[PDB]
Amino acid sequence: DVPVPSLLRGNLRTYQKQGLNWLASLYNNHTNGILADEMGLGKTIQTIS
Amino acid sequence: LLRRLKADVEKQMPAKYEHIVYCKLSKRQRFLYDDFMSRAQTKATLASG
Ligand SMILES: Nc1ncnc2c1ncn2[C@@H]1O[C@H](COP(=O)(O)OP(=O)(O)O)[C@@H](O)[C@H]1O
Ligand code: BEF
Repeated sequence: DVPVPSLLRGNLRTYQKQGLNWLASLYNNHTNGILADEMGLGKTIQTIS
Repeated sequence: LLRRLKADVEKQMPAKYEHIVYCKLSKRQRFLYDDFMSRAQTKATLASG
């Protein structure tokens, strides 16, 4: 996980940053999967990121 | 798959209690309930249909 934050302006927590970490293996490897995270943990912030 | 729960982000999340409140059925609801039970038995309850 080596994200370039620019235009991230909002702030994200550690486990959501790990959400982008595990999301980096999807598009880079051309793999598609289901992301199911506990409700209230901000999956939408991960998608926007 | 990707799955995380609140246990990792826990200890900053407040408590969650599930209460059970019992409310006795009213008078006209007791009459109407038994009435629909008997009238349902006139239809054979339609349990196995
Ligand atoms: N970095 C953050 N700081 C504070 N609150 C956040 C952060 N990220 C997400 N949230 C909160 O988490 C909620 C996420 O809701 P949403 O992603 O729409 O549905 P769900 O998280 O249930 O899948 C938002 O209402 C937001 O207020
Ligand atoms: F999972 Be959250 F409630 F959109």
